[PDB]
Amino acid sequence: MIKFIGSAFLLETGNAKILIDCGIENNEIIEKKINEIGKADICILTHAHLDHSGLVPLLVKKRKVNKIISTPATKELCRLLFNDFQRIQEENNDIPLYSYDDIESSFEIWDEIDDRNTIELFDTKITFYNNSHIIGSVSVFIETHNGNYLFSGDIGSKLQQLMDYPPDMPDGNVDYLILESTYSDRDRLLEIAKTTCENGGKVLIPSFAIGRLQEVLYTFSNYNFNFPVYIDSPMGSKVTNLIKEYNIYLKKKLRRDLFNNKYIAINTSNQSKELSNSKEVIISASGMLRILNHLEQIKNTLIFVRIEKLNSFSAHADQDELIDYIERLKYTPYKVFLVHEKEQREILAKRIISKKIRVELPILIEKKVVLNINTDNMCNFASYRLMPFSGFIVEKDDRIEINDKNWFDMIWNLPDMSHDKIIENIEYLFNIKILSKNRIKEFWEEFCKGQKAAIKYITQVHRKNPNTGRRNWNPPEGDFTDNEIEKLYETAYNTLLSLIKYDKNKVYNILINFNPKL
Amino acid sequence: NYLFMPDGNVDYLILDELIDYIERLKYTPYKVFLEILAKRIISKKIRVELPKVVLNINTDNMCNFASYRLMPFSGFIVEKDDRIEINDKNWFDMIWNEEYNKMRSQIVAEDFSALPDMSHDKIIENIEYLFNIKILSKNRIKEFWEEFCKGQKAAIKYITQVHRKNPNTGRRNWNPPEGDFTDNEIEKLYETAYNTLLSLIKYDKNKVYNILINFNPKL
Amino acid sequence: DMIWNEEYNKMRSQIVALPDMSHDKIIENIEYLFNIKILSKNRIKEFWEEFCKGQ
Amino acid sequence: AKTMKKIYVTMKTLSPLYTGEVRREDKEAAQKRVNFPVRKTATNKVLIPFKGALRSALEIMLKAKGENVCDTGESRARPCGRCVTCSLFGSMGRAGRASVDFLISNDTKEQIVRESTHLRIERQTKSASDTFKGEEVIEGATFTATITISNPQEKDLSLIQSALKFIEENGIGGWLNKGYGRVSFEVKSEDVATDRFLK
Amino acid sequence: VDFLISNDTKEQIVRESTHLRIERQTKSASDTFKGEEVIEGATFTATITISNPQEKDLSLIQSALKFIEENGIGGWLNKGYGRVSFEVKSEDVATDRFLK
Amino acid sequence: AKTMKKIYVTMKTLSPLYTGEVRREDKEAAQKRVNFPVRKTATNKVLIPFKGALRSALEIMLKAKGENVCDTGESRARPCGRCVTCSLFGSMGRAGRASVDFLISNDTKEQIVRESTHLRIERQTKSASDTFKGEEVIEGATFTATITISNPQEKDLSLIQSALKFIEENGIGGWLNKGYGRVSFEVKSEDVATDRFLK
Amino acid sequence: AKTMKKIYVTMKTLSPLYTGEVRREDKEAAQKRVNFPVRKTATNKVLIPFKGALRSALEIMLKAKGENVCDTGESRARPCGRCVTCSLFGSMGRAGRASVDFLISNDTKEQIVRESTHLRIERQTKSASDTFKGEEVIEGATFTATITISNPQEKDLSLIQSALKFIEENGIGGWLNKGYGRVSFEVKSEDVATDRFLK
Ligand SMILES: [Zn+2]
Ligand SMILES: [Zn+2]
Ligand SMILES: [Zn+2]
Ligand SMILES: [Zn+2]
Ligand SMILES: [Zn+2]
Repeated sequence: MIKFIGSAFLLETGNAKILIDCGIENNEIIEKKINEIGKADICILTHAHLDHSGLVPLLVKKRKVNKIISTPATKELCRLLFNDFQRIQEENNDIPLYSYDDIESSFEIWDEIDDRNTIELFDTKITFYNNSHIIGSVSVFIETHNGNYLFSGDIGSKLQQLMDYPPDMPDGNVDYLILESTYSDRDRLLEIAKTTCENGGKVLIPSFAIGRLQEVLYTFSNYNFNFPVYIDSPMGSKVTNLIKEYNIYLKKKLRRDLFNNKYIAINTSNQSKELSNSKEVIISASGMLRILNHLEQIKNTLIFVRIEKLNSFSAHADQDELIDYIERLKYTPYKVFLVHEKEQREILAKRIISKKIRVELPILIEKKVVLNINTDNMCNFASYRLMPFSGFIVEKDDRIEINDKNWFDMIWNLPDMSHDKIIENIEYLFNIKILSKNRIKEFWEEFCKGQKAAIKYITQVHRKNPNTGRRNWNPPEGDFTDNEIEKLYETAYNTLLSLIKYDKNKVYNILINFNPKL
Repeated sequence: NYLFMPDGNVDYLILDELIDYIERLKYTPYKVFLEILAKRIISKKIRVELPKVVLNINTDNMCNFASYRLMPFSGFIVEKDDRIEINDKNWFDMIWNEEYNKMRSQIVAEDFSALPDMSHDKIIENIEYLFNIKILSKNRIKEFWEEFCKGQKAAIKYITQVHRKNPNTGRRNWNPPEGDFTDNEIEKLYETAYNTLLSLIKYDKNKVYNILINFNPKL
Repeated sequence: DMIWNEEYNKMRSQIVALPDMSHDKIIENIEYLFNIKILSKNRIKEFWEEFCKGQ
Repeated sequence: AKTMKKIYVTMKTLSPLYTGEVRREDKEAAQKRVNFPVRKTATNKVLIPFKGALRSALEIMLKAKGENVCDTGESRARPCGRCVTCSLFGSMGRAGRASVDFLISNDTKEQIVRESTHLRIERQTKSASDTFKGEEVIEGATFTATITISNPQEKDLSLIQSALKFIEENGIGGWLNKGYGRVSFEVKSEDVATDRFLK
Repeated sequence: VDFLISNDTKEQIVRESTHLRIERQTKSASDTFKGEEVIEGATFTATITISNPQEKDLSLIQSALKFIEENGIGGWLNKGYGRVSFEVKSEDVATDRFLK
Repeated sequence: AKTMKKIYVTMKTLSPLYTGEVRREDKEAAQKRVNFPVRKTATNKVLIPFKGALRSALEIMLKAKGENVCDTGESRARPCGRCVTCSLFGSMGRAGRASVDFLISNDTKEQIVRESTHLRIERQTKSASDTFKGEEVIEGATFTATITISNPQEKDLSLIQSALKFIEENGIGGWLNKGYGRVSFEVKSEDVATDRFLK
Repeated sequence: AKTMKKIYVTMKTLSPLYTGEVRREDKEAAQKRVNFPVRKTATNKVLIPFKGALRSALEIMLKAKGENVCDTGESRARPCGRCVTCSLFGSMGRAGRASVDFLISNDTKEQIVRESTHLRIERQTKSASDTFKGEEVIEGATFTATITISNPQEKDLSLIQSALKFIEENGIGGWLNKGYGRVSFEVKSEDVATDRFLK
């Protein structure tokens, strides 16, 4: 079933091929993988760090993937990383793997589903859960008729101050797991950066732009550092704005001025050089490899995440968190596929075998359907043996089963608004042309992705921009005054937010009366 | 692997000392085939069972409801050659529409239950001319005799169906004539076929049968 | 269809004017609208399939 | 009959390409979303007819040359059998030696099939008086077909290639008047033995 | 040689179809017709039972199947219909297998 | 039926051009980057519909002349089948003689297509109210299209040239009233045989 | 209509003209050299938007006179479709009869576009706080546009000429409050037939 190209895991569901990751670790070796990948119906990008994504435009370039399913924030972070990495490939002028055309074609077939949302593709039910590595980190649960498989993804850590600390897990039965064993000193940083700028000297914090600089920023923000803070990072400022956009996919504590306003975004290279000539915290660089000038005046407290190494800011899991992630699944898995250096996999596999779970370091379990109702009383109508039956589709984790009324009787042994008020408000805002058919259609596409995607979308369409008072709705059609127009916009915000709470059938029944195609 | 303590891997076991024996196996059993003891075994994170291919072809909406999850569905079980399948109302509506179209196909008009005149010689001459230029063909003569044996009304209906010049396309359902002809002769030959078939509609059955064996001997 | 709706509505919860126009007129009107192509064969066929699913 | 001519054609798509869904069930499933579906397979590959296009190309060109070629395109036209296109593509009485496969796509739907918005504009108002939605095949999409000719003659490959150049001039299927269907063909021809499978 | 019985049923594999006949000067549909047709990917099962077998019979049947893969099965083979693939599972049995 | 008319049309863009993206997937994948995408190929070359522009032009001039032409651009309007635009560009019973190719750019989208800031400015405060982004074809870009007339009459070439002069005067593509889409045309006619591919 | 109106508009620059560059690639290529490049045609000419200076001019004058006209400069403000500004330049469902060309320069970049330097000066120290290097259009430069009115009415030239006089009073393009964009206009208007190309 599961072929192990690399990170690259292919799952042959007999009916379709579901590749999960296609990452980047010569060219002919990468081509061996792409040639072996074969035609994949789906690529599920667990997260975007160019080690679980990256060789995905190639799969779009050589036409091997029909559709790419991810988190929305994973999609936009993948966009930033693909463009930046193609820019780098031209810095060392290395015959590029893919083109910009392949990047733009990669989002042509992209699809976004958020979390706790089961998408049925080719007889496989796919669901996403959070694992607290980066913004759209996802552990993938594919239930197929030959078993349920869970690709942990880079399960995060208790150190994460931006995400939850208990990565979420399928509430059903996990047959096979493919965990990964890459394997609070922060206050110290908040000490010494407070010391050094008190010493009058500057502070340097070299950190990666994707899912590392913002945790170094968050700590420097929830805490008070009267001295000034700056970000001299080129993708780094854009991914910080990506945090401020996709804050709804973060921790529940941070659902609602993220990072306060302490960070000053260093927009230009001229500002970079003049900042390096300043006297008065600068977050920059990638592994201390803009950064070169800062290095000179930080050499003239240089912390690593006055030489200093602080390990508190780490994102990957620790043996104990991986063990606790498997020990929190409802059923113990049949086999842990411990992927991704040798020594870490060996020590984790001993502890796992000590915890009495099987590991292979790279059983015909068929999810049958049970009839459980009489078929003796059948009839021939039009060349078919048919019987009308009244029952229930029970979805036990071992097997789907169909039952009668006897079984059901024996087992029996966000702002809120009324449905009529929601109907009235959507009708009134549709007549004054705030809510339009394009708006209702775009809402339905975001609500198909999840509740939190639609919450972000209406938060984007209702945010009044502080620079220019533009709310991003459609203006009302009539002779209304300014406070009345603002009350109408508030009404639209609360109405669509209250509709987010309902189930998809109710939302479709309400909206197919305004846009007869959404 | 089925065990009914073997140190080797045991995928399936068929059974508080029970709990101790189960935890005492190396690795853990995937399923154990065992009431309250089964649910206690569930509490040790181990699955239990407590003891034609079936295909649920259906849409999905799931209400968690009780501890067991469900999906309300009154429907249909269809037994087939090697599979049993489950379908909804729309399948039965589709087979009902197809069957009901098959029903009215039958008992149409008056089966087996206002015409020009021309001599018998004229009728043989016109059918003999339109046989050899491929208008009144053998299939045409066959379906003539089939619509005639169900009555004169069905034969008038079929002849008005073939001769009907469709105003959208300008195409009658006759077989086009073979040979060099202009358009006016083509419509005049079609009108000749019209008048000849509608005039033999008035004749009796043994005066038709004997006029269509020498063109269709398998009438 | 009445009993099916009865059972489906019943079970789902367990878990939780036409204008009167005469037949001859109808024939004349669909004749006239078919001649002037408002009621076309595709329109009559689609209306027939939607009538087969219910009123 | 001991030899057989295999003509492997690869059609690269250079303009958009509309071919039409022939299947009433697939149309009715797809006409709730798009008004002009593309002819696709159940294995989700694009199907284009090929025998009728080559036949029509050869009858138009050979009628223009003055050769004795019957027009089979007229309504209820019966092929004579004493033609040259009647030998390649069949008649009432003799099957065609050139069995012509469908142009099936190398890629699938959602990789070459795209879903498009077409328009109709008022002339005195310059406003969108009507809108429909079609399905189109992208450019650079590769299709493969094989023409197997059972009793080959010398003129068959030249006639097929000629007809292919007529398709590269005119179009392969669908809306050839508004620009759709302009394609290119690459031909690989080989003369196999009929007893090549018998071991 | 048994018949090629499909694994599925008409409502899953047989699709009605619209065929055309186009005038070569007008490019207008001069004629059309509707024919049922079996889809692509439909699976058919047959059994060939050879009594008193010789050595070459497997090679002969497999070569004939490769010829049918090349040329097609059924009707309308010239316009592209009938192109299939065959998978062969052969097995030698003894004629007294049914006797208990 | 024996000869055929080629009008090779080479169009040079003289003011920035915008034909909109029609593909739903291409428009949706670009909406975070451009609000108005330009109609392009999968080979990244600009696609312009041409048959509709020529037909609309000839209907407008021939209606203003007084000759009997149908106004097809009204909603669901059946073409009459007896006018010369019905002869050239088709009716519901007979296809058009003039198969009009798309206007395909000679260069790639990286060389000829640029992003742009379009504004809406308030009239009292004289300030930026709405900002949006479009893709535009630059001036100097070269497009090619071949118009093939199957049964060429005497006046069809002159009708196409008058429609091209009307398209030069009015514009092609979208945003025509803002100055977009003003082009120049270089027609190169050629009377080819229909049987020229026959070897 | 049977006739159309051609208004050939010639603009001479009396004060330096800045209209801002719109293309992202041209702006980003210009950043090292200048900070404010002029809108440039890719065949090295200068393009100034016209519709928007005629529409805005007519909206302020018609709103001051009291005619029932709408404001198209407010945020996403839908044009009504009933005023003479909506009839001339366009509504949201009916296009504008006056297709207004861009203001194509009659000379090149090298002749009329100059690269310059402006300052922000302290009010106390009287020194340059900021320097910034833009590029505007020299005075005496000649620009050419053509307004084509499809269905002309009686008061069509008068409204365009009033809008032109308002443009000479207030300016066209950018930096109008600083002194830029003061222009002159010469109109050569004519009535053509819509069928003037039909030969
Ligand atoms: Zn990661
Ligand atoms: Zn990893
Ligand atoms: Zn013939
Ligand atoms: Zn007409
Ligand atoms: Zn207005």
